[PDB]
Amino acid sequence: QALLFPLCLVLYTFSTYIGNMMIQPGMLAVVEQYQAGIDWVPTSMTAYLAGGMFLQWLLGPLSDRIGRRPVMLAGVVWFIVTCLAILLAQNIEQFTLLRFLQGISLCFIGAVGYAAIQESFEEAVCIKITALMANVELIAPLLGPLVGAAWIHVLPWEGMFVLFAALAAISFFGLQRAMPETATRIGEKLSLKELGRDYKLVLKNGRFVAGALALGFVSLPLLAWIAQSPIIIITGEQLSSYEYGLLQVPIFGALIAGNLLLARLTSRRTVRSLIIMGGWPIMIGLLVAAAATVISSHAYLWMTAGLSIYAFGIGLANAGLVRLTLFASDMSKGTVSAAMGMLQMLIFTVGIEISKHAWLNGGNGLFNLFNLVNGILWLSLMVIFLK
Ligand SMILES: C[C@H](CCC(=O)O)[C@H]1CC[C@H]2[C@@H]3CC[C@@H]4C[C@H](O)CC[C@]4(C)[C@H]3C[C@H](O)[C@]12C
Ligand SMILES: [Pr+3]
Repeated sequence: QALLFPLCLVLYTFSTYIGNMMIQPGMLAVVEQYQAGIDWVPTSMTAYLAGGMFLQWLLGPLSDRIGRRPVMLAGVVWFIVTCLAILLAQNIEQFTLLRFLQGISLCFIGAVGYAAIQESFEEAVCIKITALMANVELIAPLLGPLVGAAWIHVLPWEGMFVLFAALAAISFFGLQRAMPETATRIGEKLSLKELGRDYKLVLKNGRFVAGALALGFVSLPLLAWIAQSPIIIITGEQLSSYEYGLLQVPIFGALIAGNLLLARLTSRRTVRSLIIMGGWPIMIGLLVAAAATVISSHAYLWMTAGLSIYAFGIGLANAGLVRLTLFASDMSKGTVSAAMGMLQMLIFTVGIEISKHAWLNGGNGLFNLFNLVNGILWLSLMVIFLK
């Protein structure tokens, strides 16, 4: 009867992902209008990222302290505002500022949004909702740059920011009068000292952190492409919106097929085995991605095909290693998730930044090498983590 409330959060999750996944393809348009350089294409994703790990930590224990409903809305409100208040910045120096504050609307999905379902809805109820909100994080980056390439053709870029402010409103007016709250730390002290100390505790966990990083490092060459897959292909390799949007699928359609097997071979194998099971393709992915652009700088096909191996493997291994890293520290779910959030993004954010220049002054070589760097890193934190 009240299954309309999860779907509203489902929608809010949907919008925030495409809000980044339809934007990176049509960032060129926005660069060739605001005028700075194609080096500011990925640096969209980057400031969108670096917002998420601002109050990531503080929003969880915060949505606890003063209700879940008014903080969640301060986020849905905070999204639609900067979804239309960025259309009136018009310069690239402060497009960042409004892109960045659109990235803080990311803490709200997990640290309070996800937490509202873990509080109210019960186990088997929560399962199908999370099985849903894991496909949102899979379909909205899969098909988002495909609508984001059929949107810049029939309309301008601006049509997106209206469509998101509106879809976040279809959810927001569905949450205006249909959002019950379950925060139990009402009327509690402004205890800020306790967080840093207790996050430092999970920070002390040389099995968890080294395992939290290795989640970052592994899933980065995935995000470093997404942020640069436009100006790698459109301007870099000089291909159209149908040809570049064609290369998004062999990658993604390989990640989906690695999340097909995972949930199927979750049974016949151990979690411990799956990470090493899905690790060989990842190793062979970034092995052959950059073992392509060796002498042949511009055989993007074999790079994208190499990011189809690597991508299949992220479906399986990376997803497994999530849990074990949660349970690598026998501590609170809220503190660990936030701690591995704020660690994965710092790998993502500043990982791309280096990943950017990796592409400039080197081209395609250096970039893919500063990919296999990360497969090396993750692997090098697997010889630690299991054996
Ligand atoms: C739980 C956070 C939400 C907090 C945040 O905004 O970062 C989300 C955001 C990004 C998510 C990850 C994206 C990459 C991965 C894709 C895999 O095929 C399935 C597991 C992974 C590892 C995901 C697991 C998890 O669902 C994450 C870490
Ligand atoms: Pr505590």
